[PDB]
Amino acid sequence: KENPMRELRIRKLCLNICVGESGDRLTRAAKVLEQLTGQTPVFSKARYTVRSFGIRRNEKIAVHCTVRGAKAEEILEKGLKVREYELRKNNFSDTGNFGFGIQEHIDLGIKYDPSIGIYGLDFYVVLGRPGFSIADKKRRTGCIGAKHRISKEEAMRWFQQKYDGIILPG
Amino acid sequence: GRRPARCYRYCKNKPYPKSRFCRGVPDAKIRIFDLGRKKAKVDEFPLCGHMVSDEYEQLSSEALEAARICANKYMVKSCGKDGFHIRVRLHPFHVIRINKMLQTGMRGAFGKPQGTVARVHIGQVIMSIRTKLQNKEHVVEALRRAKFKFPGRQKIHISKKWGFTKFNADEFEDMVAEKRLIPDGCGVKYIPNRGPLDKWRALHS
Amino acid sequence: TNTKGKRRGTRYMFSRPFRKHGVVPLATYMRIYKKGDIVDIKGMGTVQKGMPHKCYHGKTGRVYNVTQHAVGIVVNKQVKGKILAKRINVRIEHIKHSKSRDSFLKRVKENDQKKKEAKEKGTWVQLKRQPAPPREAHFVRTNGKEPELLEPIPYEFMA
Amino acid sequence: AKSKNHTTHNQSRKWHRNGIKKPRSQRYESLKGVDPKFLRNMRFAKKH
Amino acid sequence: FVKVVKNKAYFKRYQVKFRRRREGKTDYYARKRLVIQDKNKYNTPKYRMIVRVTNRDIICQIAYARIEGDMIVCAAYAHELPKYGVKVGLTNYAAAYCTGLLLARRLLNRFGMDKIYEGQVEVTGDEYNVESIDGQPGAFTCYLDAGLARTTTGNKVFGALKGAVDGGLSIPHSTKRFPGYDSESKEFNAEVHRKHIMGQNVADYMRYLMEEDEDAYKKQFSQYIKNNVTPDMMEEMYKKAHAAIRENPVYEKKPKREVKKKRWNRPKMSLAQKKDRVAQKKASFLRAQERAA
RNA sequence: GUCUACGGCCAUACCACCCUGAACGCGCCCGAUCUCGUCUGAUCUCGGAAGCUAAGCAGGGUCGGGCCUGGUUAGUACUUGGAUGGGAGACCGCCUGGGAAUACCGGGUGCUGUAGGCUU
RNA sequence: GCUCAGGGAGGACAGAAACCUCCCGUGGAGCAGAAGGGCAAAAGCUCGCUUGAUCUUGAUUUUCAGUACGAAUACAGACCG
RNA sequence: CCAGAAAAGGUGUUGGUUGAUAUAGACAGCAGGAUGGUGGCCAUGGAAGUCGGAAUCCGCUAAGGAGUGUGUAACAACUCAC
RNA sequence: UCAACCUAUUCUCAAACUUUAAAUGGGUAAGAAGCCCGGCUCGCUGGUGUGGAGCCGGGCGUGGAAUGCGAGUGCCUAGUGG
Ligand SMILES: [Mg+2]
Ligand SMILES: [Mg+2]
Ligand SMILES: [Mg+2]
Ligand SMILES: [Mg+2]
Ligand SMILES: [Mg+2]
Ligand SMILES: [Mg+2]
Ligand SMILES: [Mg+2]
Ligand SMILES: [Mg+2]
Ligand SMILES: [Mg+2]
Ligand SMILES: [Mg+2]
Ligand SMILES: [Mg+2]
Ligand SMILES: [Mg+2]
Repeated sequence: KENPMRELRIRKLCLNICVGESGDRLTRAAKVLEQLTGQTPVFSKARYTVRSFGIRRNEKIAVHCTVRGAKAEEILEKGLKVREYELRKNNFSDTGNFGFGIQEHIDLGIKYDPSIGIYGLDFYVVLGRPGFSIADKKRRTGCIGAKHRISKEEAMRWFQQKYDGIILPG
Repeated sequence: GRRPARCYRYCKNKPYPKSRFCRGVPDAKIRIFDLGRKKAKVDEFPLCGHMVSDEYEQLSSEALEAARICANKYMVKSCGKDGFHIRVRLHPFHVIRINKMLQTGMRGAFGKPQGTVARVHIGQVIMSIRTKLQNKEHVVEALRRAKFKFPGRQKIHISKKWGFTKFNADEFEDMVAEKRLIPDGCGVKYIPNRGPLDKWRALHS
Repeated sequence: TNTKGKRRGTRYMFSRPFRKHGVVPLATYMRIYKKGDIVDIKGMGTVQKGMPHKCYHGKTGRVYNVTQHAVGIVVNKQVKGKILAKRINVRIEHIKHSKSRDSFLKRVKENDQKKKEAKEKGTWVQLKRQPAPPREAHFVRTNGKEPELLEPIPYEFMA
Repeated sequence: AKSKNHTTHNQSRKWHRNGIKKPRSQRYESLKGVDPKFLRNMRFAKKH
Repeated sequence: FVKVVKNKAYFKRYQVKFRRRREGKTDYYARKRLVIQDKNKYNTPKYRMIVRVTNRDIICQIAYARIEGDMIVCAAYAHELPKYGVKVGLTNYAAAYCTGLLLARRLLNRFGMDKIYEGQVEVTGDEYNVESIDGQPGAFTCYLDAGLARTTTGNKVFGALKGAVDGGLSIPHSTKRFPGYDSESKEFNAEVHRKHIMGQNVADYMRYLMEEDEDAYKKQFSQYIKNNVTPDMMEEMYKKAHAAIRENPVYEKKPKREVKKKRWNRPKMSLAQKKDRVAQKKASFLRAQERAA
């Protein structure tokens, strides 16, 4: 037995594609992950100018989105079924969050278009627990408290218990 | 070309250090301050002798290094190569200025930085030598030879402290047996009765 | 020669004291000032509006005018030969009451009360504050023991 | 032909010869600088 | 490794906020601009109508500030609405209107100005402002305190505001953020505001749920079913509540039951106890070590 | 005994970890039809009550860090005034008054105003 | 309405440094410039609406002779945001 | 004030501190021993204690250093510690 | 291993560093122009003859630390500005 207000549920599944150039391929990848998620994404602009990567300040270089709820669980399950339900334990952060990347987006189950091409994505799961809203509520903000945090071990036990995935070492 | 130290000998000015305002200071003559086997524990050298100054004067960095080498040469002759620890307890921070003429005169008289000079008080320790307790006369003799490199009057005082620590030499080994003091090299660590007692039980483990 | 800036030489004078930077406490904004109140000046760097000048920091004056955010006070500023009773507009958070009048007010209330009292009672009481007199005669009781003998220590050089 | 710049040497002696006297405060100080809406109210209260 | 950020020098140089800013409850920027009476007013009180929406009720107070604290003159809560006829639904917009009307008429009963300054007897939802009349004692004027509520349109804060204004308090406002003000064309129809004051969005949602999916209706509204509130009697129940509030708005205090003096929390440990604890801990450690030897 | 709402002074209140919370509260929580606002009802806004003290919060603990208040450091450092004092000087001693700060060692760990509960 | 500098742990290409997420973060950032002060639900950043950078008589401060100009401080009468 | 002097020294002389050793007979002084393993090992061209690098103990002893100096190509010779 | 790094310590500093923080010093107060009542006026402020301010009227002397001393005020003005 344990208090049911500590059931580890996902808070968000956030996705991005950092294409590193504006215009054609960026709007193309925006159409890609909008076709994936089902909601209009947003454009992340480049902070500082570096000549080594060919990006300048205030240049739109990435497309990201955050998904909540049942469709976040669906997109996570298809990303894990292309990653064969296996993760390295390097993917698990200190705060219990984890994430991975797919190298080409046809693999999730969307159909290829030669005008589009392929695009790789980063998926990142921020986990949670019923009660994390006090860290970002407006009126009476508090810190989360020490026994209510999610650790690396407690996150990977959640993964290998709920999705029946395997955590290969290294 | 360096002026005599009788010019730059009294504590005449407010302390004017190497900083964001005095740029282009030439580096100090002395840069080495500890000598001998400075990798020694507190346990193996109990004895400590101090060259203590007795006039409020200004010592130069070159005089500090000259007296340093003067003590080091005599104690590597006498106490062996690897049997003492010299520490120079004055770092030169007050920099000194020089008005050079070439015919402008005293118009716009503010000096370029020339050197660095330590400012010393009544009773400040200039050098301190830590060695074994039977090499007492060699401490006295080495610091007496090193006196002649400084201006003014300096005296010699063998302290009641155990080496380079702030604790008294008779009760030192009693406190290290009673574990209020922990050896950590040339110094010692003082353990109060105020921590969390996980540290207490890790000491008493 | 020195600059004639309005805030020259006030590096440590209008700065907030250690670990009490930040939002001004609101009792400062809630205190009410009548006219004729003796009031101290202490400028403050958190609000630049209505700053008293550096000649007046620590001077004490008297309110003659109260506006909706500021008070006008008459302070004595000493210039070279003469003392000018000059009037300045200070915003309300650079200013605070003085207890130097309040001690006299407590004393005048107390001695007028004990003048009302003990008048029909026949007695005559002291009202003027006499200064601290010399100590009158008194017996020092050495309860038993000898007084301890003190004598100077021999010199030892400790450094 | 230099000549010295600034001095405040004999000045305190010069001041205290005639004395630094405080400004002679007198009963019924004036009303210049008072809030003029308050002063309109005061003048009508004196009028009526 | 990493430099320890929260070190002892950090805790020496650290400066706390105010207590209510650390606890997050108050906003000292708006509080400073809100409560400070002008200095020529010379200790005239300046009143706030404080509205705070909690998860289960609605606090409506009025207050003027002093140097030792805020004096609450009159309070009116949402949980005392079953005294007047709203049995259930104590945190919606209509309950906000009711507790604003209650705070208003309760203060006017305290100040003896009930028959004077009737205000909106029947509701309209339109703009209203209590204009003070000559000869009689003037209107009570207080300014809204919303706190940390992000005041967009349709805020229950402004529902309690409309309740106090219709009860008869001269509060300065405007009909920009009552519900009904469409943002696209920038005008205010009062009938949408009357629907929100009479809870018709709640009744429409109730009819929506009982039309489309009944077990979700029991999941959403269950205490309405237990207090058998149907959508048709909703606005008539709120009109009865308004009539009863404007009839008798006094607050009678609950009598103080005499305590039995039982402490529910562990008291503060003393010096001899805690130094005895560490003596016992040292003794127990050394005996466990020597018998583990 | 204690909480809420508004607070005053703003660490004796903070920070890290642990134990316990009856009652009413305060919350977490369940949702998006309307008001409102987002890529996303996560936040803000709105409609509620199935579950829960897990977290916030409250109380307490830590030979706790900090902070506050003392003792020591020390009548030491510094210092007003004085000498046809000493010293080649640098500087130092005396007379008359004032008088500190670390390191080190103790104690303390929020008080409290207005309104309203709870402890039938 | 948000929080900054910096740092840790993660995440396809991606790295010392492109983008996403969490956590720490009393200012170690930023506020046009020189420095000093001041500032965290802001004075900083991002938005929305604007023109109090407007019309007008006195008082005062600053340098000061207790005169100007400059700059500034509370007011007061409008018209406004 | 102010009209001239320092570091450094002195077995001139006067005080003061601290530590030794001495009726188990000290410090001078005058006299007698100052020896064996052993000319110890590396090393040097030759280094016998006596230029140099580390060692640096025993026997016999009342006592004698694997040596304080003068020396010797190097021993011899002298001298000291004791 | 040797470096950087991190955690406890340690040696020495600052006119343009600072948590602390003196001595000397700088304002104000130490009453009759002050208290304590009563009543009017207001176009200012106002839940509230609210708040404040201005007025009138009356009563209070033990002149409210020491010390010392007659004060206040207005013209005209030389010399000085190494
Ligand atoms: Mg020469
Ligand atoms: Mg000089
Ligand atoms: Mg000349
Ligand atoms: Mg001249
Ligand atoms: Mg606000
Ligand atoms: Mg929600
Ligand atoms: Mg909880
Ligand atoms: Mg709990
Ligand atoms: Mg502690
Ligand atoms: Mg309370
Ligand atoms: Mg019972
Ligand atoms: Mg703001």
